[PDB]
Amino acid sequence: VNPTVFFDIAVDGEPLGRVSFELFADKVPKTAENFRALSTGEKGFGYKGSCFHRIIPGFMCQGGDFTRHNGTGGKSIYGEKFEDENFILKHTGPGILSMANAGPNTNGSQFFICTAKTEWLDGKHVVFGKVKEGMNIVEAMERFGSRNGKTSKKITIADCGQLE
Amino acid sequence: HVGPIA
Repeated sequence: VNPTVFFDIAVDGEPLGRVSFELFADKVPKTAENFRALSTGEKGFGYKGSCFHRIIPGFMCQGGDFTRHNGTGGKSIYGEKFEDENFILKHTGPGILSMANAGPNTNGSQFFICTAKTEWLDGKHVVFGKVKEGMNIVEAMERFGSRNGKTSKKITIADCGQLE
Repeated sequence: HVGPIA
């Protein structure tokens, strides 16, 4: 079955809620596993404690870099980077979970949660998941974003893990 | 620097 993970969001201590996602199996057997093992924190590193450094209202919330906390660090479970899995799935609408990168073959640990249809991203970004529930917690992390993506407060992944 | 643009 297709995995389901979650994040327990906080906003500077004060907990917000939970956002769970349905990773994809048959579509992305190597990309979903990456995000799974990290959502868990399955190796002494993963998204546990990391944050959303770049949030842009109406577009997306970005996070994943547990290393430098800016948009340079992070790393997959295969050292640091890995090829573009495939581009079979497209940025159809809000909740779409997709891999953040720096061009082709640069997938680390960084990802973004779309909060609108981001079609221009298709082909450029590997889509590998979607928010299951808590898309309300996501739409609440936006009141803390900006034009450039700077967090108006401090949105944290107070916890995360796999339920199925 | 990593990240999608608007």
